[PDB]
Amino acid sequence: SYINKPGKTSAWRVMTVRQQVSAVLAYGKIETTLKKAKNTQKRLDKLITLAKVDNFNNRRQVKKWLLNTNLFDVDQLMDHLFSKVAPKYEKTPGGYSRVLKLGPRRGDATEMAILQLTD
Amino acid sequence: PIKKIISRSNSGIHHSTVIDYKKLLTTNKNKPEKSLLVTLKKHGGRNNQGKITVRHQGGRNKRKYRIIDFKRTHYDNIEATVKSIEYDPNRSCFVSLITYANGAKSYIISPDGIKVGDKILASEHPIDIKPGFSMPLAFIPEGTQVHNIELHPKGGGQIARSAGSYARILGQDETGKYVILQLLSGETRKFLKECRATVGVVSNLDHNLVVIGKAGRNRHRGIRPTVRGSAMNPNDHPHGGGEGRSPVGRDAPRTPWGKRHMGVKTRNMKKASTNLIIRNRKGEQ
Amino acid sequence: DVTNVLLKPVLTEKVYFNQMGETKKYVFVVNPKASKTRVKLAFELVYGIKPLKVNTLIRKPTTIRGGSRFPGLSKLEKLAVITLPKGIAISV
Amino acid sequence: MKRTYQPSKLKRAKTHGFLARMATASGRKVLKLRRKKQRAQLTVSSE
RNA sequence: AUGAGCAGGUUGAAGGUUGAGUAACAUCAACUGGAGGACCGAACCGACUCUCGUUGAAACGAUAGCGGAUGACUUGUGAUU
RNA sequence: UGAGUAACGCUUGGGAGUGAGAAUCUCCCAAACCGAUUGACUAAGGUUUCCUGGACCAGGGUCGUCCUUCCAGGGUUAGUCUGGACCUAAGCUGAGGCUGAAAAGCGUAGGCGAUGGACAACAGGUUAAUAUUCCUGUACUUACAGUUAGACUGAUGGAGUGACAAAGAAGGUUUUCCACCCCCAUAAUUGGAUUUGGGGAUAAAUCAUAAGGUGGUACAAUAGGCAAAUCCGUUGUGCAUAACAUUGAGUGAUGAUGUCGAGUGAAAGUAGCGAAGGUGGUAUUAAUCAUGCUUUCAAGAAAAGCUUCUAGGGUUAAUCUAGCUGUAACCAGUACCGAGAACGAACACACGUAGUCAAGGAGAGGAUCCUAAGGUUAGCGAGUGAACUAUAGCCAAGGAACUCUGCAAAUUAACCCCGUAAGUUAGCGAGAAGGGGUGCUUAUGUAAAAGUAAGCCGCAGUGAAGAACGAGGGGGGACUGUUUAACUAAAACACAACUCUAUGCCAAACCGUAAGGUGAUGUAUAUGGGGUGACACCUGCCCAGUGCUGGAAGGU
Ligand SMILES: [Mg+2]
Ligand SMILES: [Mg+2]
Ligand SMILES: [Mg+2]
Ligand SMILES: [Mg+2]
Ligand SMILES: [Mg+2]
Ligand SMILES: [Mg+2]
Ligand SMILES: [Mg+2]
Ligand SMILES: [Mg+2]
Ligand SMILES: [Mg+2]
Repeated sequence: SYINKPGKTSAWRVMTVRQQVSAVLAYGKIETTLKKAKNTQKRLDKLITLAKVDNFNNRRQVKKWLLNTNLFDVDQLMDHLFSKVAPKYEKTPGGYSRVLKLGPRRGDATEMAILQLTD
Repeated sequence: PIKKIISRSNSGIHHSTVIDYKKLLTTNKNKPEKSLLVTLKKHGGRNNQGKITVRHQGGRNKRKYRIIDFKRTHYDNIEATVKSIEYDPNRSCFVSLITYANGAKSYIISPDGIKVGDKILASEHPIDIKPGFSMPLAFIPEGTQVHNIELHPKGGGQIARSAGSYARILGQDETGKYVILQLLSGETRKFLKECRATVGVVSNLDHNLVVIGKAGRNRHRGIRPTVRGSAMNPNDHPHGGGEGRSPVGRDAPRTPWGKRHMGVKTRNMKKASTNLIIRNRKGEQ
Repeated sequence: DVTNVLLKPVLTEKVYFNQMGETKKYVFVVNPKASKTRVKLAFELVYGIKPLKVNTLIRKPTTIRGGSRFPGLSKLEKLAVITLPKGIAISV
Repeated sequence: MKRTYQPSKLKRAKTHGFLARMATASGRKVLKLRRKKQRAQLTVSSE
């Protein structure tokens, strides 16, 4: 066959990662597919760990990932992160998030999973 | 005269020519008089039934016919004057605008030689012989180039009115009517002595040597493509068929229809005009 | 002047919206062949107010009842709105 | 591609219309036959 | 029959004015002038090649290339054989 | 049965809500394509598909609370817009008439027939759905009477105008654009900023003003313009070098104490509020003046309408002109789609369909890459990342050995500067071949810029995208073109040019039974036919046979 959708290009994967990390920091919970959740978790953890020092280099490095959401805009989301989310976790070595499996979806029988983060 | 067209368009080479249209004519800028123009509807080789009867005829430009006084009969013994020598597209010759002294305009055929401000006349009695005049053939002396002739009296100028054409007088017959005319192309007819005529050959003598150079130029002039019979299939032409450049198999060449063609006599000799003939371009009667 | 050219009035939300203004544009449905001259003369001789301006439109027929085993065709009607001077208003 | 039925209602009416068919002998004959077979859509003048 | 359309950019003809030259022509140089079934190339038209599809998206096409592109051009509307 | 197999026909992530049920519906926020378009306006078509509320048998390649589906209710508003009531082209019809066994065919006067001509309206607002139509404000037109003043009107007919090609170029005036300036919000925690972001307009019509364009102008005779003529035409005379006639984009003033306006913003960014609403340059751009001009040859619509002309009439006043008051302005269309879902394709199909508006950066540009105004989620998903297939990318050394052939694929690629052969119809060949430079900063550059010198970085500097691979010999055809829609685009067909033949005008050839018509409103320097096929040089021999033309006594 010939004409075909662009599909899951690497840019699509990375941009989905960015959108989901923005969404999880903004609200604190995500209800997504499991096999996107296990892939979002890595970037989530790396950001929160990179964000405990608060120098301007860390602000630049985190600006490379976040996107604005309905709750917070990006320059509001950065402050919201570095003020309350990042320091809360400052003493935990790893393990900043959990992915728990929901029930299968009616549309596709995909394995819905919830991504969240608590102490 | 003729003038070349140096093209320098690098798609083939065509040594095209065109009549100069500048040293021959007056005010080449085209402003014909409005009173004497009627549009021509281009039938395009077609018919009132709409079928094709004359092949490869169509696609000419839009023209505007100039009403030409071939009859020269409503204005007699009355002087005129040539005003301009315009290029009327329909015929190969050059038409001239004359204005009769009462103030009445007309388009005629320009005998080769007359110029702006000349005087021309039309009558029924013996008059001078200068080019452009008109009078019955019995009065024109033998030997003068005569054009715009006509067959029946008071019938207007049918015969010998093309670019550079003429006809000579050759005395009279034995009857006392029927002045003889040596037409162009070797024939010799007997015209009635009541027929009018106009002296002087027709202008634009060099239309024979103008060379259409590109197929287009010819397409715009009204002649569409003509296809040889040997290209045809055996259907819709007698010369069709044959597996590759076969020749004209039938004993003589044939027309697109089934008629025998080459050099076969065709004139309807049971006609009134056969006894007004001395010779037929080759021999007697 | 048979006044058979005033078939019916139509009462819609649009008519009320336009009517509560100052010009007081009433509306009627008229004979499909009738014309604005006949309409305004009929209005003159049915109520008593010489009308200012008359407008006519026609609603071309369409398919009605859609798919119901016996599909049908709608009704061709000419709606004429009738305008009135500023300080006047009448009822049907 | 450009298919074989490009519609233009003036052409259709003038060609298969009722005043088209009621002007030649053959058209009168075809209207005779269609009244005989009792077509509800006698010509193309009616939708 | 009647209307519409051809982004953009080049080459710079014939002719003409001037100067030399000519016994006078012819010829040459500059300037003007702006032709051509001209040039390169989009819309537009056409359909040369591969690959794919060939119970297809499609009863003849797609991506990528491809020839013409002020002319024997292209096109709409109406009439006609 | 094949089989619950191939297919499901170009695209995402989430929050909140609804609901019994959600990937699929509503809202929000992003994200990803489009942007000479998937945007905006309409013609053609289609025929209610439009708007609101409701439903989820069937249709939707899945689902569905939802659909361009179904059900109930609703919407289309014109003196000026598209068309009739005006005009005609091709052409169609066609009284009498012509021809034809019959039907029918041809055709005159008349009549129809737009894709064209002529005809008067602009701006803004409003509703869920209409809008030059409704509303607000300001206008114009064509008729009708009645009235005031002036004037003799002057057509069913004559004349002028209407009324016209293609290409090219250069000017005028506003604009685009550039600069300045008034106004508005903005003043910033990530190191640094003393800015950053946006907007800057107002119409037809009336009055005056109009650079410039066109084309002599007055007077006198008149035999023509089916009669008539003071009009046109024709012929004389003077002024001439600008008068006169006619046309004219734009300018200013009214229109406008109005509407609109960046933004602000209550009960939805809606209602209402609503500041500036400008100066100069312009060696660039489009649009109008322009139905202008110039040139060339393939010689470039008709009629109605407008102005005029007399006839005809009118005076014991008709008719027209200018103004005032009043009256009327008819008939159909007007929604919506205008296509990767309403049209033509059997469909919610990768295809096709006339015209118009067409932003910004670099750029010659409507190319090319990214974005704006605005607009869409390509109506099956979620995974895994095996063979295998398509599509892209890449491949050391070698570089055509595979192969039917270098088919395909690859290299060059824009701009600027050098230089460019053989051959020839002396036009070309030629973008020939072959080479070099390209980025940023400073100073110089001219009026902007290209350029110039110095300096600096990188592996590389039209750093990405979009831009010719070339040389040499041969065959065919001269070339540009056309062709077998949907397997052949070629060496075939055409063509310019050549020759031969027929044809003397009621031409010959042709369609038709004939009428009629083309040829041709043509006339041998013209038209039909056969054959070859630019240009140069050549076109030898045979007239027994076939064919063609002529023959004059004979034979049948
Ligand atoms: Mg199987
Ligand atoms: Mg399988
Ligand atoms: Mg499958
Ligand atoms: Mg399409
Ligand atoms: Mg289109
Ligand atoms: Mg652009
Ligand atoms: Mg583009
Ligand atoms: Mg040949
Ligand atoms: Mg040959």
